[PDB]
Amino acid sequence: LQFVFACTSYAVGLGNVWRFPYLCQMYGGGSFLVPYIIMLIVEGMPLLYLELAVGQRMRQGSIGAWRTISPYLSGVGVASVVVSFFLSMYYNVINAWAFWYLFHSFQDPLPWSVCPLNGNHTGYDEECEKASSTQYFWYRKTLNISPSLQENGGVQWEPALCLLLAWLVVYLCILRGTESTGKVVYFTASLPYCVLIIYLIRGLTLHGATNGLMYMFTPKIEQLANPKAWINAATQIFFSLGLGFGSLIAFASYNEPSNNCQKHAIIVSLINSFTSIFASIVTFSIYGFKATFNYENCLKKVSLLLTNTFDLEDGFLTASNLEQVKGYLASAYPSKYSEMFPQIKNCSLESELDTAVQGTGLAFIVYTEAIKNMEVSQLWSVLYFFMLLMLGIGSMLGNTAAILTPLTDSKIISSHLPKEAISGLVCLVNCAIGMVFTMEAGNYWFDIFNDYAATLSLLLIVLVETIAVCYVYGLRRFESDLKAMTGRAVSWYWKVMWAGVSPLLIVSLFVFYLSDYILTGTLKYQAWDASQGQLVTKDYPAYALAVIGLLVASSTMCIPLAALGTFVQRRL
Amino acid sequence: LQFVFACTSYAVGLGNVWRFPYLCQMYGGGSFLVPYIIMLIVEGMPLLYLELAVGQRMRQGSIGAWRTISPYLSGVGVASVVVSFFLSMYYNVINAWAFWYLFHSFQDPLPWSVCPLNGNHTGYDEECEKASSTQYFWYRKTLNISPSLQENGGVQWEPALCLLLAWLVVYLCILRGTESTGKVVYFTASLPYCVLIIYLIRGLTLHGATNGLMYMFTPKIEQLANPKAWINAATQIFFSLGLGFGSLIAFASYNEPSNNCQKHAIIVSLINSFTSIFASIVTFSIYGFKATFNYENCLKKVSLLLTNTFDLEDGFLTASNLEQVKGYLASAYPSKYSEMFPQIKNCSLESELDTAVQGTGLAFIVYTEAIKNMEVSQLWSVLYFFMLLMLGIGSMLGNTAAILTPLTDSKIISSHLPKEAISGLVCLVNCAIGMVFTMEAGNYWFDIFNDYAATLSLLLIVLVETIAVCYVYGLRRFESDLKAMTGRAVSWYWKVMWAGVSPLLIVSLFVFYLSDYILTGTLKYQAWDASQGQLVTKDYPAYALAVIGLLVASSTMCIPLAALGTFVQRRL
Amino acid sequence: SALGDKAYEWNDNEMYLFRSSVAYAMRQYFLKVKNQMILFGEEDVRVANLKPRISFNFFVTAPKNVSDIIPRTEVEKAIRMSRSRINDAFRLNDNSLEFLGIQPTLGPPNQPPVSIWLIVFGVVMGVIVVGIVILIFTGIRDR
Amino acid sequence: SALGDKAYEWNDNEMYLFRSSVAYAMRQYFLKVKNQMILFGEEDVRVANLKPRISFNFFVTAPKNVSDIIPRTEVEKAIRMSRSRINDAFRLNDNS
Ligand SMILES: *[C@@H]1O[C@H](CO)[C@@H](O[C@@H]2O[C@H](CO)[C@@H](O)[C@H](O)[C@H]2NC(C)=O)[C@H](O)[C@H]1NC(C)=O
Ligand SMILES: *[C@@H]1O[C@H](CO)[C@@H](O[C@@H]2O[C@H](CO)[C@@H](O)[C@H](O)[C@H]2NC(C)=O)[C@H](O)[C@H]1NC(C)=O
Ligand SMILES: *[C@@H]1O[C@H](CO)[C@@H](O[C@@H]2O[C@H](CO)[C@@H](O)[C@H](O)[C@H]2NC(C)=O)[C@H](O)[C@H]1NC(C)=O
Ligand SMILES: *[C@@H]1O[C@H](CO)[C@@H](O[C@@H]2O[C@H](CO)[C@@H](O)[C@H](O)[C@H]2NC(C)=O)[C@H](O)[C@H]1NC(C)=O
Ligand SMILES: Cc1ccsc1C(=CCCN1CCC[C@@H](C(=O)O)C1)c1sccc1C
Ligand SMILES: Cc1ccsc1C(=CCCN1CCC[C@@H](C(=O)O)C1)c1sccc1C
Ligand SMILES: *[C@@H]1O[C@H](CO)[C@@H](O)[C@H](O)[C@H]1NC(C)=O
Ligand SMILES: *[C@@H]1O[C@H](CO)[C@@H](O)[C@H](O)[C@H]1NC(C)=O
Repeated sequence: LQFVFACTSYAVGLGNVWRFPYLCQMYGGGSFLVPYIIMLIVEGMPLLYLELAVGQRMRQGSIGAWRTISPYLSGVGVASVVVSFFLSMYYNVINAWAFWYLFHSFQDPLPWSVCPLNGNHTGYDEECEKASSTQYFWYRKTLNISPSLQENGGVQWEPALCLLLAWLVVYLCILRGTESTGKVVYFTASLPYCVLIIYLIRGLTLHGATNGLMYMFTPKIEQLANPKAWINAATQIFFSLGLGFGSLIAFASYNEPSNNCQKHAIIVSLINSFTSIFASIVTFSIYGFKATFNYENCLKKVSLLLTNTFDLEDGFLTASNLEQVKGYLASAYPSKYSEMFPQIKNCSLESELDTAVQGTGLAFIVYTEAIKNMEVSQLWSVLYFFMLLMLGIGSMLGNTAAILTPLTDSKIISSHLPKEAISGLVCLVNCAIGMVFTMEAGNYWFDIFNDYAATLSLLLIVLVETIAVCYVYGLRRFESDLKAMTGRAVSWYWKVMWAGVSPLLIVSLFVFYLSDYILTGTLKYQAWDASQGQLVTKDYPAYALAVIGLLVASSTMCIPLAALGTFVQRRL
Repeated sequence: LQFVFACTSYAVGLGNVWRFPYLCQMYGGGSFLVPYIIMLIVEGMPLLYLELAVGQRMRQGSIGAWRTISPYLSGVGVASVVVSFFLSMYYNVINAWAFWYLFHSFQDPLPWSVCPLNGNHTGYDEECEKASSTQYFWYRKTLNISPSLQENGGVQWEPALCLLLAWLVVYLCILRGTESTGKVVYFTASLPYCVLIIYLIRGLTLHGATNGLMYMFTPKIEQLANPKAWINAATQIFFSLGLGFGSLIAFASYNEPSNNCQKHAIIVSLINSFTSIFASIVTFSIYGFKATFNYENCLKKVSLLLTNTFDLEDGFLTASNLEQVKGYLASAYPSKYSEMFPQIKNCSLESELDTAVQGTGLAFIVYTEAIKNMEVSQLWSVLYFFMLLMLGIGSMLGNTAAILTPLTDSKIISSHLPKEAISGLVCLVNCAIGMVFTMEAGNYWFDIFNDYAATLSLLLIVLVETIAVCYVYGLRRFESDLKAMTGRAVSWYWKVMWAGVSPLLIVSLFVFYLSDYILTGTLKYQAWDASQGQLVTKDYPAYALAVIGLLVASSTMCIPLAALGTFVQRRL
Repeated sequence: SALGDKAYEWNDNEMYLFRSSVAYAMRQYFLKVKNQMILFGEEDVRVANLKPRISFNFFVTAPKNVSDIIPRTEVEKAIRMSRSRINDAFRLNDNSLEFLGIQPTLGPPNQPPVSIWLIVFGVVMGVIVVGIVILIFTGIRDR
Repeated sequence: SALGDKAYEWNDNEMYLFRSSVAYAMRQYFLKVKNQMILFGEEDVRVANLKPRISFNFFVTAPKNVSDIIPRTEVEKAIRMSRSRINDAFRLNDNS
């Protein structure tokens, strides 16, 4: 009944709302929706339901599944565990930022609404004129981002201590173990949507919101030419669904081995996509409003400058007749007009819209913008920050449950050490290693850990899994149209993806990625450039390439080690 | 546990919030507080507990109980039923007025906040500078009260309506019969108090609230002399607790025959008294604030008039030095000062405080005054009106349960008549006979049905009940300190208050009341007198005396009818 | 820019009102600062270069002395003192009456006396440490 | 009564400002109604009976003609037109 759907809602997370709109903005909007649809309709369903079926039938952890299939195939679970731990370190920082914003959301008037005055106390800061108040708050007040990645500063005080607080909150939530419930889950699943309706209403009631809708809907041609959109969409959908982390398999193993897993998979994918699209709508409405406001401000400033220079009657020079007045004035006084031309600027609605706010923390600098013109800002600010906090806590609880389980079976070490002590040690170690995201240049490291070449080994893990299934041990001797899968949906046409086209799909865009990597031979990261107020492109240093290469290698080389580890015993 | 208290909280009603503060204001405030307590310890507690015990032990309806004790005591239940009917007819009009106020509480700006302008469109209505906006709204907009009882007009439209809609709501609540519950009672009991906290906070944050508290606490000597305060306090406590209605007994019958009825009685009486005191605090705070504001306006008008007349410097003439400046100006120019002397008024805080707002609808014209100066008036207005509506609905449900029970056993008619038809017929009959309270002078009739010759027979019912208990049937032959009732209340000195002082107390104040009734030979009802804006006393007409005499006689002569009925058996 | 709509047309009477207000401000400055009595008049406020943008230069002289020009700094001080009283006369808000040399600045906003974030984080960290200690103690008690 | 606090002292300069405002109102009335150009001045507004209550009687004459007095009705109409513009000049709210 409705309880099944309310339980299944848990599939929503902090990747659909936090991370999806940022990627949608980054790659043009409309040009990003269709690859998402294709990747969902051809890749998510087969892999998701096949996994779920494997988890249901095997009745045991991923490690034991690898032992059942092949001794050579050992280590995939270890790689998934390492990937999860790597995800967790930089994941918790989002919860830290949410805590920071929630704590600062109690002051009146709210910050990021007015700008600090200059040292003269006669005007506002020039940085606020360049970058809006929200951008100033997110780049200088709460991050103090260094001008370049090469330059680094000392560790800051607020982010470190807030991260510590979030980590102890996570540790308490682990220790209590009061996760099992059946009635509050309705409230936890209903709160996000009902919160989002208010913001959707406010975004739709504001002027110029429709421009964001056309921008995010209408696809382009040049943007679709790039291949990086496809790999980014695949990584996004993999991260949102969570396949390959070893957590699903577990869950599936937990539940009774008689259930229509295909219906569960489709109902999960549909709700995930619908929630992502809804959040994208809500965010892009406010983004379009902000872009329109900036365009209007540009026009107003140009009009004021022209009126002051030429002493034209106020109100006579409008936005519509700008070109005619410009031409007439150029005719009237060509010399001084030509001299002044370089000082004249020109508003560009499209360039402004596609590049107005960018970067990782988009969702932070957009909704706060929407906050600054609420009827009662503090109320909705608190509700939104609490929703973000609870979603992040749930996601953290997950990927933890994911990490702890393989180490739980280590009786050799757990014989003299309680599980609580091991969990605490792991939490403290991860908190300590996550300290690298709290200096004046840690933000670039965070974008590297989240976007650039991040969780790409998930693709190779899925590829290895599917080629292992495609072998003689799959659909030829084992899983060969057996009755054991509830006798329904047995060997249907869905195989044509999970035994057919999907593997190739994995390499079809991988080859494009590696071709572009060697053809361009150059990688650019975004820098704040406070001197102007707009993000710019800079080149990665060599050691960044080295560290990302060893990071991907750490999850890449696992299987070859297991091959030799089994062959040495096989020799004798 | 907590469920017991949540169930016993259904002892709260409109006799604690709507009627108690009105009586408290009517009789000087403090001088009315102390007798209530004396009438709480010695009158309500013993009679209530004795009744409850009798109802528990009898295990049947009140009528059957009277027949079992003696044919001589038959008929008292009929008088109780008639009293309940008469209470219900004039009780539902409160729900009607609450519905009217809630319906009108949806506009913006709210009524009773600004005043309609004159026909010249230049100034305000003279009625407004006579009587404040809330008073004008309650006396002319929603009642259109005639200057005197002799004056009469056609039946109005809006009241009859509100009464019809409320009566159909009551009939639906009867038909559904969804009284049995165990989970919503928490919410229905928490709403009143939690709502009252907000109004207490606002009253404490308003200037001059301390004067109202001092007025309500400090007793007086002149008010204590009259016995009418004592009789009205006795009637108030009887009505609030519900003795003589015959509903408690009926409750007992359903209740399990194992419970400390004394514990129940104390736990209900204490709750009722505490709720009444809390409501009186909340109301009188705002009343004191309003009185202080009126006193300040009185001072300001005189100060402005003097300043304009004598051309004194603004701000120089303060309230502190008013008398000195008055004397100095009288000395300086005695002629024109004496000429304009009749235009001077004296601001008397005490006489303004004791008579600022009076009448039945006090609770309506006070909280609305506290509403018009709130940040979001509509919210708290809706909560307050909904709380009043739900309390009135519960009380009406109790009254309907009381009235319906005797007619249920009439198999002679119910053999071919369903109970729904009888309930509907009773509801329409009561509504039709209560139409008089919706007519232009009907408010006077409502005060008559509430104060003068209203529920006075209740003391007679209590007296005859305790006389019957004091006979051989109590503590001598039946209920003779038996161990059957859990072994408690066995010849305790508690029996004393329901065997000693209280039966004398029933007639102690009766003789005093009837003494002044004939000695004074005068009786006054309050009228609006819109020409000035203050209530004035008028003499009751002859037919009013005739009707109230007939009303009291209708409940009086019931016992002699039973005596005549049983005289034939007595003689033979 | 200031009114948007309902803006009154700028005729000669507005110039007369402006000149009278300027003379009043000069009188106030010369009375409340230098303790002198000067009877300025609207004819002592010379104006020139009127433009449709409502832009014009002006200066002030002695009551009846053409060859006496009040130095600019004292006029600037008088305008600085009486700008608030001048602004509301024409319903302007100091954003549409710039004087090209006099910028307004009065009142540094410094609202936070306690740094609410610090105390809030302090109470939360106290409650979380007491919770974690009581929970670990309960776990140890439960073996 | 209106400002309560921060009320400026009423010196001769305030009276001068009031007279100039009255002359401006009269000029506006005679321009926008009768289509005539009359150059009123602050010396054309005669005042009398000054009181500590800041109360006084006043009237208006021709620009330079002492023996000519403007009828009261036209002055009342001009004040009716320009009361809103007069009020904010002294920060009053039509009640003071
Ligand atoms: C505003 O006016 C035009 C529109 O951009 C710009 O004029 C350009 O000048 C450059 C440099 O010579 C030419 O290459 C372009 O052809 C001109 N027009 C175009 C189409 O850009 C001018 O530079 C702008 N002023 C700015 C940007 O400050
Ligand atoms: C209250 O105000 C009334 C105003 O009438 C005052 O009553 C006056 O009483 C004095 C004698 O005490 C008479 O000489 C006046 O004729 C009365 N006033 C009139 C009618 O002008 C009185 O001063 C005030 N106090 C009381 C107790 O009434
Ligand atoms: C008008 O202002 C000028 C400037 O001050 C006055 O001329 C000065 O007269 C004084 C003596 O009265 C001389 O010492 C100065 O040399 C003159 N000019 C300067 C440089 O101040 C003039 O007196 C004032 N009055 C009149 C009627 O012209
Ligand atoms: C000044 O005002 C007076 C009166 O307004 C003017 O006298 C008018 O003309 C002759 C002079 O005797 C009178 O018969 C009229 O009755 C006067 N008119 C009115 C309405 O009274 C006088 O002409 C004016 N002088 C100047 C220079 O304007
Ligand atoms: C989809 C699904 C179906 C049955 S479970 C389940 C969840 C996996 C993805 C959720 N997260 C996985 C990690 C990222 C996280 C986020 O970005 O927020 C979302 C899991 S795995 C263990 C518990 C739960 C609810
Ligand atoms: C006190 C008590 C103890 C057990 S019951 C009970 C109630 C009697 C008085 C309540 N009302 C009686 C009529 C007036 C009404 C009001 O002025 O609001 C209050 C009853 S009697 C039938 C149901 C209930 C809850
Ligand atoms: C502010 O800094 C100094 C102090 O007034 C000043 O010289 C400089 O011109 C000002 N520049 C600004 C507006 O930042
Ligand atoms: C208001 O109008 C009434 C009705 O015509 C009239 O009697 C009264 O004189 C008027 N009052 C004024 C003009 O204020």
